[PDB]
Amino acid sequence: YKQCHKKGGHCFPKEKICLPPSSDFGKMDCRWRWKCCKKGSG
Repeated sequence: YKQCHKKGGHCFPKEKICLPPSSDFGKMDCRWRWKCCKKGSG
């Protein structure tokens, strides 16, 4: 989980859709299918 948490990325499912974008990058170091955004959307 390190690289994820580096970008503040908590680890979230693609289905969650973190918006607004940029902070949700794509994937760092999550499960191969999940994504990450900086800890902050809702």
